[PDB]
Amino acid sequence: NGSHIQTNYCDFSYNGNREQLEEYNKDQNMYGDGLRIFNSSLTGNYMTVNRCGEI
Amino acid sequence: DLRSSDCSNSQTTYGVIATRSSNINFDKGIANGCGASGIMANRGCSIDATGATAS
Amino acid sequence: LIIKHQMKLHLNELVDWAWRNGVTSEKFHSNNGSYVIFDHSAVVETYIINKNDLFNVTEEIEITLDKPIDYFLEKDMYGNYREHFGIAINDLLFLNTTVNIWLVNDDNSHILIYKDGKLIDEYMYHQFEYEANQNKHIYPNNKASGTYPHKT
Amino acid sequence: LIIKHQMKLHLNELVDWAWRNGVTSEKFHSNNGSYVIFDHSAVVETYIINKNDLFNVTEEIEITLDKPIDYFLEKDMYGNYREHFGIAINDLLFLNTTVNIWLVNDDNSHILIYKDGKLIDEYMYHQFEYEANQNKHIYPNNK
Amino acid sequence: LIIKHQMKLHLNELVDWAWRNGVTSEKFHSNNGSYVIFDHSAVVETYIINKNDLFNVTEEIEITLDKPIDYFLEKDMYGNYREHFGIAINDLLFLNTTVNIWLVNDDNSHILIYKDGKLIDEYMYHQFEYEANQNKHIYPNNKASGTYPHKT
Repeated sequence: NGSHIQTNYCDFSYNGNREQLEEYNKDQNMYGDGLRIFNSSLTGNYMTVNRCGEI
Repeated sequence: DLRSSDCSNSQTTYGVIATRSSNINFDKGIANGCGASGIMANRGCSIDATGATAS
Repeated sequence: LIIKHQMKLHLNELVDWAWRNGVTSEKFHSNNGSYVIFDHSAVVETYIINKNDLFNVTEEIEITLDKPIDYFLEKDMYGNYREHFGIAINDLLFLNTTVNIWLVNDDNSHILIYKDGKLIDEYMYHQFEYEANQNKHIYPNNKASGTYPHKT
Repeated sequence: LIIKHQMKLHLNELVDWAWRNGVTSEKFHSNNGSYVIFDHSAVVETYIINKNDLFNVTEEIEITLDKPIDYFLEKDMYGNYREHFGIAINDLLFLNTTVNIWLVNDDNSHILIYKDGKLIDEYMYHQFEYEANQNKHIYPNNK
Repeated sequence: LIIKHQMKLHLNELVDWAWRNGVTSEKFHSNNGSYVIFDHSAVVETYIINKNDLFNVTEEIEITLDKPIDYFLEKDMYGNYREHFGIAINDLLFLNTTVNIWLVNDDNSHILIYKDGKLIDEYMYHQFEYEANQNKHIYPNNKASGTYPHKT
């Protein structure tokens, strides 16, 4: 809804199902995703988004 | 982005038109019965209409 | 376990499907640009609809132990094969003996849904649905069955 | 006729399958990130392959009436189902009443190969349509 | 009654045997000098292992009334011969009638283990194991299936 999020040098890691789903299998239930932005302006560099369950 | 829209039955002129170097994603849209050509892309623009229907 | 199923139906099949799976108000477009409008689950306005016109509809078939399945095949632990029509999996008298249960898809293609005492998850079901009828060649036949109705 | 089946095999089963169906040089991966490497049909490297690790392998089987089948299932016209092992499709004594033949894929999956007197690739699976030519009729317009 | 059994296994058979009979950490050498290292019951490091490489492993098979036996042959007192797979000797319904029980060794060679109502002691079992298949000729076949891997 048009929020503005300023998050530089931040960490958004493991936010989801990544600890459970299989590797090298494209057809499985991927759930949970870090840093979701809808209709919003975000200005954040040098972030670190590792091992999210989805996007 | 008109992923599954229904833009049809236009009384006159093209049902869906993109012009002057724009983009549209008419992934599965429907354009039937328009007064002119249902889908039109003019002046260096792109349209994706893979599942579309013009009739 | 809900499975999307997209299909193309003639006018009679579309009307039947719409009335069985109640649709309050919706317009269905066809292959050739003809449309039928349902309002208050009653057909109201139909454009010029020729025979062999195809309407695209997606229906959800959900496979669960408690709800009925139209056509499935069951293998006992002894080695007997039986077929059951329109009954739920739990409706079998002795589900204890049953080892495997395959859904039947009117193409004589079996898809495993029940093995090792538990239902098959959605993704393995998608794999088996792709896998069951790989080399299925469909007859190619095209007839326009229409022309711009108005005098232009 | 080529039938492709995807299967999940542990390390011992994977090694047996790979050496049985010769693989020269390629790397197999597993669920937990463990991998094994065959190079010139030799197991050069393995990386922390615990038990209950499933390697996904695709397998191609050539299906032909003359070639024998490991395990298939036949259904007659009346409804009787039977299973056969190590017998070619042409070898069946009663092919007159055999309507369908599936291939049991060791995963309890079923793949159709024979339908109504022909292999599944030869069968054409006619659709349905009412018979009629083009309308080619001029209709009044409501506008 | 514990019997040592030394055998030569390929890589797949060795891995299967190791995982069934849990090995925490151990290195297995082969016929041709290749080795496989198990650490924490997980394969870690394997040298260049060719097909038909043979690993030597000794497994203990213990023959007791209470534990299951994979394949044995039982003779009733009436004169009937029956075969049982993967059940213990005591698991027979009427062990009273049973007179003799012979283990089966996948070579179609029977070794007496149960006679006169009691198990056969270890030394008589060794005698019968030697005695059961005396004139067993094994096909002689040798293929090196290897060469010094490095360029030297």
